[PDB]
Amino acid sequence: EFITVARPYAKAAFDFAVEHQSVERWQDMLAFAAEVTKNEQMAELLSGALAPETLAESFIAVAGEQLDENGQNLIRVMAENGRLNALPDVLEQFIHLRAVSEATAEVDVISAAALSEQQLAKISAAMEKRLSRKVKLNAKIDKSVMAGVIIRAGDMVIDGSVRGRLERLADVL
Amino acid sequence: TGKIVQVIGAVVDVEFPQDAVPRVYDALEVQNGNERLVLEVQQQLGGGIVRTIAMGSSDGLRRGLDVKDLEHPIEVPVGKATLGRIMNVLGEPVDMKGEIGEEERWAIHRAAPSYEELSNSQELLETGIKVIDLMAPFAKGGKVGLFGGAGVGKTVNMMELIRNIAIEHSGYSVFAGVGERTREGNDFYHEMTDSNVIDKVSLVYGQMNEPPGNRLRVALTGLTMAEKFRDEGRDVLLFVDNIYRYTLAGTEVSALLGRMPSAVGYQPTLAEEMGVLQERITSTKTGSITSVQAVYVPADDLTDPSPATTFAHLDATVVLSRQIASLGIYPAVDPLDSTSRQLDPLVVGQEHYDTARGVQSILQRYQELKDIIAILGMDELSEEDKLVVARARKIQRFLSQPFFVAEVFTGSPGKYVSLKDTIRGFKGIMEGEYDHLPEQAFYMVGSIEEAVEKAKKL
Amino acid sequence: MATGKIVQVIGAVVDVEFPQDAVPRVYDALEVQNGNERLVLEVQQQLGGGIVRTIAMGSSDGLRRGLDVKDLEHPIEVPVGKATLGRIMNVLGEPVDMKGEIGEEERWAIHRAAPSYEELSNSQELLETGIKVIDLMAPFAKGGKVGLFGGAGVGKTVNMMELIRNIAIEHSGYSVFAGVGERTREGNDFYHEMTDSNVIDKVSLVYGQMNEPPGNRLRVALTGLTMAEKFRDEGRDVLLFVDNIYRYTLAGTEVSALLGRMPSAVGYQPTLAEEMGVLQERITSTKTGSITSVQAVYVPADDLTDPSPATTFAHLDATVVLSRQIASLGIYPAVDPLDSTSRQLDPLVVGQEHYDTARGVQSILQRYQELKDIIAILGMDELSEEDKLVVARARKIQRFLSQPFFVAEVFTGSPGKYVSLKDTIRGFKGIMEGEYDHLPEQAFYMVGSIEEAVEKAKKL
Amino acid sequence: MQLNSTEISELIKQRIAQFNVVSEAHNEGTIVSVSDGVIRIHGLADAMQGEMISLPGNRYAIALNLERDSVGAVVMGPYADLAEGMKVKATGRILEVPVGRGLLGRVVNTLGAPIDGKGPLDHDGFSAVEAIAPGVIERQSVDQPVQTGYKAVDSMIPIGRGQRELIIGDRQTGKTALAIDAIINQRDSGIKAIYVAIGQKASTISNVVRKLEEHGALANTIVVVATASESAALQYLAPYAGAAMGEYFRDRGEDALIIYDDLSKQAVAYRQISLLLRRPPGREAFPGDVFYLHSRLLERAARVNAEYVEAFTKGEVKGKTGSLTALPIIETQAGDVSAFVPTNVISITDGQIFLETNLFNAGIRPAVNPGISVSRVGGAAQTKIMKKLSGGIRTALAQYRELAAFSQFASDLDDATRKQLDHGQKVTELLKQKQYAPMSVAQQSLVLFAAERGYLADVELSKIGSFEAALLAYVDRDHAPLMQEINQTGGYNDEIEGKLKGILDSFKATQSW
Amino acid sequence: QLNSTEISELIKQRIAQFNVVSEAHNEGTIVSVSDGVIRIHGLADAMQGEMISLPGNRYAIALNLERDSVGAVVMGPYADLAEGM
Amino acid sequence: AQAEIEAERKRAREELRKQVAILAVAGAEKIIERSVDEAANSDIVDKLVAEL
Amino acid sequence: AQAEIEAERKRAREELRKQVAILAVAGAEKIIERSVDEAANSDIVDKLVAEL
Ligand SMILES: Nc1ncnc2c1ncn2[C@@H]1O[C@H](COP(=O)(O)OP(=O)(O)OP(=O)(O)O)[C@@H](O)[C@H]1O
Ligand SMILES: Nc1ncnc2c1ncn2[C@@H]1O[C@H](COP(=O)(O)OP(=O)(O)OP(=O)(O)O)[C@@H](O)[C@H]1O
Ligand SMILES: Nc1ncnc2c1ncn2[C@@H]1O[C@H](COP(=O)(O)OP(=O)(O)O)[C@@H](O)[C@H]1O
Ligand SMILES: [Mg+2]
Ligand SMILES: [Mg+2]
Ligand SMILES: [Mg+2]
Repeated sequence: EFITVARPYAKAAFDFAVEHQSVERWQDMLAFAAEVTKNEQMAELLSGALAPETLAESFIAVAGEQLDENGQNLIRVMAENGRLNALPDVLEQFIHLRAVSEATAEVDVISAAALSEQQLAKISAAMEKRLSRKVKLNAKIDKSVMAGVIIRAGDMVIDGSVRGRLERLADVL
Repeated sequence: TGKIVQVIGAVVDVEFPQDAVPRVYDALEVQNGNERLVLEVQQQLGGGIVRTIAMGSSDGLRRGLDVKDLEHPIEVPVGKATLGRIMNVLGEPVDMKGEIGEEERWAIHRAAPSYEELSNSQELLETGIKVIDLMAPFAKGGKVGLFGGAGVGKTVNMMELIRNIAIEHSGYSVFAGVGERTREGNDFYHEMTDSNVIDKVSLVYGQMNEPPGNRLRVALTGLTMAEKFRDEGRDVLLFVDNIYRYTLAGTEVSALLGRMPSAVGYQPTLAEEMGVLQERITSTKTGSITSVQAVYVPADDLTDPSPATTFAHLDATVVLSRQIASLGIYPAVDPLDSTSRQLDPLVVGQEHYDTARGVQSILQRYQELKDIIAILGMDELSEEDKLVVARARKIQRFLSQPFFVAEVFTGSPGKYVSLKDTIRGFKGIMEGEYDHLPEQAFYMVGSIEEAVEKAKKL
Repeated sequence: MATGKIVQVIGAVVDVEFPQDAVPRVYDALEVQNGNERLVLEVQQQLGGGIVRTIAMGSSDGLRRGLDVKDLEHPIEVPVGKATLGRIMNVLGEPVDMKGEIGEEERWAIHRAAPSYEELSNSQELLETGIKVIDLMAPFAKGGKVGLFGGAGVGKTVNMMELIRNIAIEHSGYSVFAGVGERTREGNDFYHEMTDSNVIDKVSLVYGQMNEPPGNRLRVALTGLTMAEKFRDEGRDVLLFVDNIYRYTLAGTEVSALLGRMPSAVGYQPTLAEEMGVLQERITSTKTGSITSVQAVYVPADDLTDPSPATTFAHLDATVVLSRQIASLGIYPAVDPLDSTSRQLDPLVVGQEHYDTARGVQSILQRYQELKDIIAILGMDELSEEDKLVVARARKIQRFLSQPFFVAEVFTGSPGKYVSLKDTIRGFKGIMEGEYDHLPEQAFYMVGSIEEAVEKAKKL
Repeated sequence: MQLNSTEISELIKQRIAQFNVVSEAHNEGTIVSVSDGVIRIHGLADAMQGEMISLPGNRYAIALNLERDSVGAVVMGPYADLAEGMKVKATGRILEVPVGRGLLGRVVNTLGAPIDGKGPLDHDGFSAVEAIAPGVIERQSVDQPVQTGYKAVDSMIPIGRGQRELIIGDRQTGKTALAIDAIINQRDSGIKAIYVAIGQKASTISNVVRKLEEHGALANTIVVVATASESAALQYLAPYAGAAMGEYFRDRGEDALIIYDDLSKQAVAYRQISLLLRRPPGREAFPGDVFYLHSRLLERAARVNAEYVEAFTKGEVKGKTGSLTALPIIETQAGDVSAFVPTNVISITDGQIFLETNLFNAGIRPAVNPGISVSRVGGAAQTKIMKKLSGGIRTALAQYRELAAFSQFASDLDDATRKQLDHGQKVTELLKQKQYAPMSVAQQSLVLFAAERGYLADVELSKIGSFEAALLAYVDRDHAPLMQEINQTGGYNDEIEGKLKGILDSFKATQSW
Repeated sequence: QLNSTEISELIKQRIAQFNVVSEAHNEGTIVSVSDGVIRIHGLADAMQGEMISLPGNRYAIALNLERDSVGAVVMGPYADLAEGM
Repeated sequence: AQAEIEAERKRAREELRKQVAILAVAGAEKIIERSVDEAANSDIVDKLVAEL
Repeated sequence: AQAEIEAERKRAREELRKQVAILAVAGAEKIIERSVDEAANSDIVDKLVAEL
């Protein structure tokens, strides 16, 4: 998958967007550059053997919204190295960099029920204490949770569920 | 549900929705023109791509064909319903008779029996062949391997073993043809039907014409049938036509599976792929499998990784030599390389053990003298060295024997020799009881009485 | 502050990303906490932007992606000088003898350039070893380099122990012992041997054992060279003993594949000659001081064709080749006279007496090596009587080159012998002429002087 | 019997009482591919190299490649049930095995789960599978014997307690027989035994365990198994589990003998793992660090001084030196020692025993080649009687073989050469010995005294074997107090030589072969 | 899929002004140092066998002219060279 | 001995049918952390006898 | 033979432990899911957010 080759471009784009105070515009621009990449006919063209600059100018032709001489030049750079299919992964790493820079974390909470919303106030305060970031909750109700709740933040998980506790005790053979 | 996305030789990549990706060794199915093709899943790549091997000809496959996900591995009929019938790798009937009256189907991928279940046995099993049960005797429920290059008599020796054992033995038998000549399968089928012994034998044939996936999986099909008969509590005979073709079919696909080459270009998984197959051929406290396997030796190189790996898995090993075969001594067994777990004074008893080690010592000394003889000639030897040579040559001739399946080749009637006659004869030769007979008296005679009768007419 | 982060761990090789304006220099040391234990990394390569590829001076186990790495702006520096005497140190110059802190006054980088062309010296003063075959066939000189070549189990270690016993005790000066890739048991036994004989006060020991990761073995030899160079630059005369030069090259081979280099020859790294030369060109005697060095060289499967021994042959001055063909007969020291040689063996040093004796012995053994093939098939009765006499006297000379050694007392159950150069020359002259035509072959085997071979003959 | 099952039912009830309800926190990833026992995992930012990674079920993987954006790991068990998108939790744990005295007489797998079916283990806790060996200052010189019971090995190639001795040769030359006889002979020496089986077929293991059970050896032995069916990650780790079990005894003042069977198959499994992880191949397609693998395995076998034992035991055991002795086995293809794995293992060990096919076919069994076989530790490993007698044997025999080659067409044989050749043939005949028939110190010493004082010299060659048998029987019935003296002391003096001389004179006069 | 001199600050430079050809062809910067070989970004007018001058009055020989960089071999001690020179 | 232990085996199964209910309730109460006087013991006994 | 029977004894015991434990937790899953209560669920949350 494109993650490893997408990282350098994501960093460069975020750094440039920080200098010119345009991060939000850059995000909305990369969204469009990634979305044109997903189109059928454009995807067939990307898999073809066009010389870099001809492909770059056709892509820039479709990507009209892009800020000329900044985003369109980013397309030219990626077209020199044929990374245009990595654009969905050049995006979302830009979003990751933004969330890190803005010291903000999406954190997820899965339970057997819709949580009491007072519970969510306590959970959000607790997460803003566990991690020194503002925490956006987007909790979920899940049938698999017999009872209790799972808290997931980044790649750390704190299992408070009855299902997990059962399959943790059932392990004690 | 699935879509074909690549076709490279025998390997087909299929994409599935990420919530539905098939398990490893699941069977998939795709319509190829006017026929149905099964694919077996080998690897899960990322993003719902899955990499599979075609159980059939992959020519004519397009990209973008819709693929059906069968929820189970390859499963084959087992039990008495298979007896007397010829079946394919997929467990399909290949003889022109009707459908197989199966009652049960077993997945061909299985685990070996646990260490607790294994059973020991020391019951010596007799054969009609002098050299085999003299030099490398083997027991009921053990494994025998015939090692040899191209055209040195692996199949003929295995057919003699079939004739003798699998007809004095009373239980069921399974014959697995793996990547060998179709002509030989048809010949075997008929001479089984003419003898009316076919109704005791299940035959699975994966011969060389088949594309690589069939040759890869057919051995597991045969083992699955043999395991059904073993777990029923019977005593079973399993014959494998050439085990080497299984490893070779692994080699052919390994590069297309994206695995770095090893050693002499073999797949890196060679030892594991051979071991998981071989460990399932085992006698158990519930029932016993006796196994005879042919093992082709590429370029006669016994140090090649495939024969070298095979050697550790067998109880008795008989090594056939092209250099002996070109003398016309048949069976072309090398007694200085053939060996058995059963050549042990406790099981065989002292007379047999002493006779075998005496023969081995004399033949080794003859090897030591041949380099002197090549340059100087024999006249320079000492008078005891000349006696060593004179006896070693007679021993080499007396290991020859006419076979019934070799009646068509030689034109002379086949011979069956009891073990006692072998021990008595070789002990007499080494003691010099027959120092007055010519060498020709010993060539292709069944027993020592026949050597003296041949000597009277030279 | 720590300014870099681990981004890969594959085997012994760790990649670290620094800010693009503070990238560590090549061969700089780096520091990281591997849990409780502090770990050092040595920078091999600068690649991409800000990323550096490094070798771990310790086990990679327990390292994580993300750990903070401190940048130490110097290469690995080791204690040097008199403080090192009587101490055992690891590759990093840390005490491993439990005796406490080294208490140094100075520390030197292990990476340094060789002496310049103007600084070299040619003072080939002859040095006596007390060993027949070495003193005759391959005479040493002070300040030269000596290599003991051989495959496994041929006598390199006990030969080096005999040389240590003879010269190193008599040297009256400091000595450095570099246990490159050595068996731990043998390092322990050597340490107690030096302690019980009470000479440990004049020797400093640097040990990188077999069990240690490739970086430790790769750099322990340079640590030993740095200590020897400190004593040389003071103006002292020092002895440097290297347990096995081959294992340095082998550690290089281990890391080379992971450092992304394509392979060459028989699996060896492409840089083999460069690495060998860069190590070997520092072991030289300058106008200020002399380093005398004895190096053991492993020869894989006794194949002297193999690139590592074939390459090291060019750097030495005396080369002693130990052969398993001789060792199979049990006739130790097992030195092959037809393969061993020295720069010092010419009349302008050795004198005509010694030169003529050595060339005579070589010619006799060569002729006998030809006659032996005839004998093996046609029989000795088929030879000329002159050739029969040559075969006899050569087969005697072959056994007279054997000598019981002090250090091998346990193996031979017999006392070891020392011989002077003058007596050695006289003995080989005596066999080349008729004086001992009448003694059997076994009367020479592991005897000592010619003056006691007659005694063994009387006993035989 | 089963009323005690009600009692252990109460034990199950009390599991609930002991259990802990606290919610832990852990780091998480997802499997992104599965192939041939290797898995790639996305995530696991806090995974460490060599860490145990826990999978669905009760299955584990070892993290080996910590690349950017992915972890590569090998599954320690049947992998085929794993699937893409399965969640996976990183523990904090390194791999550990059960260890202790209770293991003796048990057959366990490389994870230490018993497979003999004799119920659960009894053990003294757990020890790390990967561990560093004692340093230079912590060792003691090897100066005690471990008796093989074979005339050839114990005379020519002595093994000391703490030595690493390579057994090397081609297939079907007696490599395993020597090692299991070495185990069998320890039944009463006080040395614990460990047999590690890498890549063997399970019925062969069952047969070897059966032979250990027919003799008295099984009660003193741990059997560690990784059969040819088991994964290449369960292989390649088995030697280290066996080494941990040996180290438990080594670090408490006890002696252990560990037999790694087919170190070469460990190398082959490691090559499989390395190639499936796409690591660059080196010479002969092995990875470069295979030497580091075997060297760090074999440098654990050591003799440690009493101070290290006291520090480890915290003063519970004082004044006792512990030792671990390793006997690795290597298979050569055609006597070719130049292969990569044999060259590495020959570099590492303290010696080797060469077994070869020509001697074995000639009937010289055990087929020990006296010339290319060596023991670096030397007579320091022997008892004084064996040291004194055996010193001459091996070098005399090697020069005998050279002399025979040179003699093969000489007709006139000088008396010195005739003496050497006759003596060499009789010594070559003397060292042959039957399987599972180990000889005590006194028996070997007596037979060597018969050889080195020329009592054999007149005896005709085929009768030498019956001579040896009759001499042992005679001495066992008539002179047993001296046998006890020699076996207990191992001493040697002028009165010992005189008593042996009297015994040889008396036997050779009075008795018949 | 792998990187070929795709490093963050060079990419940012091109994003700001793609036509970096405006800078002189005569000069470049080291971007890698290993085993006596250096990779140089720039030197659009480099030619096969040309001498490239390094700091310290040292030289390297341009041996690989690649589509994005020059591979050159250092004619002397190299261990002190650093990327960005 | 095999016949002997088989007889004791069926006896022990009869005994353990009761004890396994104590496992059910103790495990439920420990897992649910607090205690709970649940009513529908029909489910308890249904499992209790049915699978045993 | 006698030591063999005393090994077989332990082999018999362990299997019964395994059976009873697995089937008991199988019953406990039914019992606990049927005995879920909203106050107890809230108390699980109130426990874990108090220690988190
Ligand atoms: N016992 C025998 N007596 C006479 N001829 C024999 C005997 N065994 C083999 N041969 C000869 O060798 C030929 C080849 O035999 P066979 O087919 O058994 O060889 P194979 O080693 O199994 O060969 P392949 O590898 O090609 O399958 C026979 O057709 C026959 O000519
Ligand atoms: N001292 C001995 N005397 C006689 N026979 C022996 C002796 N030692 C071993 N053998 C026999 O040699 C054969 C091979 O022995 P063993 O299994 O020990 O060999 P190996 O080299 O370990 O074999 P493999 O490569 O199959 O593992 C067996 O039949 C065994 O009985
Ligand atoms: N001069 C000697 N006297 C007696 N034995 C020797 C002599 N030289 C070598 N040996 C024998 O060779 C063995 C190994 O030699 P060593 O030098 O330790 O091997 P390596 O060269 O591999 O380091 C010794 O243990 C001893 O048995
Ligand atoms: Mg055939
Ligand atoms: Mg040495
Ligand atoms: Mg074996």
